[PDB]
Amino acid sequence: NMSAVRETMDVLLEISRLLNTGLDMETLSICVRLCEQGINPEALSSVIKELRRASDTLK
Amino acid sequence: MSAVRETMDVLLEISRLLNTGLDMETLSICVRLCEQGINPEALSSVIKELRRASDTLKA
Amino acid sequence: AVRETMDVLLEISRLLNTGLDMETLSICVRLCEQGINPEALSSVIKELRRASDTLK
Amino acid sequence: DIVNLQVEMIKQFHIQSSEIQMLLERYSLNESLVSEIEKLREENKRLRANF
Amino acid sequence: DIVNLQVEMIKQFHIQSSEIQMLLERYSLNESLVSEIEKLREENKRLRANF
Amino acid sequence: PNVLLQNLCCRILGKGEADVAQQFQYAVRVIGSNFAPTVERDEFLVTEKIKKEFVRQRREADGALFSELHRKLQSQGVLKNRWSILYLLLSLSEDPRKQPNKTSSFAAL
Amino acid sequence: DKFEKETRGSLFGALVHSRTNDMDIKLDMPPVPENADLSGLAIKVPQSI
Repeated sequence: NMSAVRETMDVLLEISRLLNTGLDMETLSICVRLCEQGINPEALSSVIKELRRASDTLK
Repeated sequence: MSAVRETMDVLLEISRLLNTGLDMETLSICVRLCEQGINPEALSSVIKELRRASDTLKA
Repeated sequence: AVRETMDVLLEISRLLNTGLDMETLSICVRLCEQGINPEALSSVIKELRRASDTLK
Repeated sequence: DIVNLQVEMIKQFHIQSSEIQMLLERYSLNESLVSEIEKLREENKRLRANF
Repeated sequence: DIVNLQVEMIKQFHIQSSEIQMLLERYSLNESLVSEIEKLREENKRLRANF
Repeated sequence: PNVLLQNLCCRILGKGEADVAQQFQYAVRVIGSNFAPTVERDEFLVTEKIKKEFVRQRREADGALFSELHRKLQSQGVLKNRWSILYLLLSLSEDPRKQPNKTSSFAAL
Repeated sequence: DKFEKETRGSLFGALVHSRTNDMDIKLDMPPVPENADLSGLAIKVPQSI
């Protein structure tokens, strides 16, 4: 089971990297868990962009 | 009473095919409001918020 | 100038089957000459006509 | 479509501002309530005459 | 999309009023205190109906 | 109309006979706003959009069927509000496709 | 006994305020009313007893 989830992650992780992402592996894991738990794809995409932007203004 | 019932029955035929997914009783109310003048766009919007509100509540 | 124009505009409205009053068009010339965006001018009046309908 | 956004937005602000003020004018004190506080002070003075 | 936009505009304003409405009830006046002025009044009338 | 919209709220939620007051208050607000619908009256124009929608979910047999139902509908009663009902249904259509997510955990966020 | 008790409450008419059988009451008039600061003092007429 442990092996299977790793491979599921592993493939998605490869795709995220090709497309270029700023998310790490930990965050990416969280997103999937949200996907499974419902949550239309546009709301998730938006909350991310606003949070990414606010972090740059702060730092 | 005869005339009214016969449009509704024809009206319920369309609703089940077109995939409205509303109930019989509720549709009669939608039609009475139209004949008294309502905007269609507003009316669908209200239906939608009420619909989503019911599903979440039950679970 | 305002009146002369109002009569020609009154002719046009009648063709479109759109009711506007004599008065509305004359006020419109006053607003234009002060500067009004075309969208704005139309929007205030469109709503004002619907308000009149509901009201009575 | 943009016309709709332009008319409607203004309407929502006007309605919403009407409600809030109407809530504020009622809650800040009705005259009726104040008068009982005045009565209670008059009552308190007569009570202090019984002692 | 424009219709989805409208559902969000109107619904947000409705939320705002509910939040504002309660906050305004609590700190603009105490219902608790006013009930207590009326009570004291009543206690004092009853005191005077016992002489 | 107050009664009709309140009964509308109670019926859809399947319960709440004075607990749907909040939802009601919203509905009274939305309806009290105004719209300008793209396509206003005229029976031909709405029937044409409904047929395209039928083809798109791959329900051809239904598109052909509906058209007879439309002529029938007319014959049974004639309104000036006919179009508003047909446009109302149109907007309120549902797609068969996809799951409509969970609501059994989507409630919580 | 009715006549004696009635007199006694008012202390031979030396009270107008409250009835007491205590002999420990302080004889004092009240502070000026709040309705007597908006218009000045006004004598109460004992109407409708």
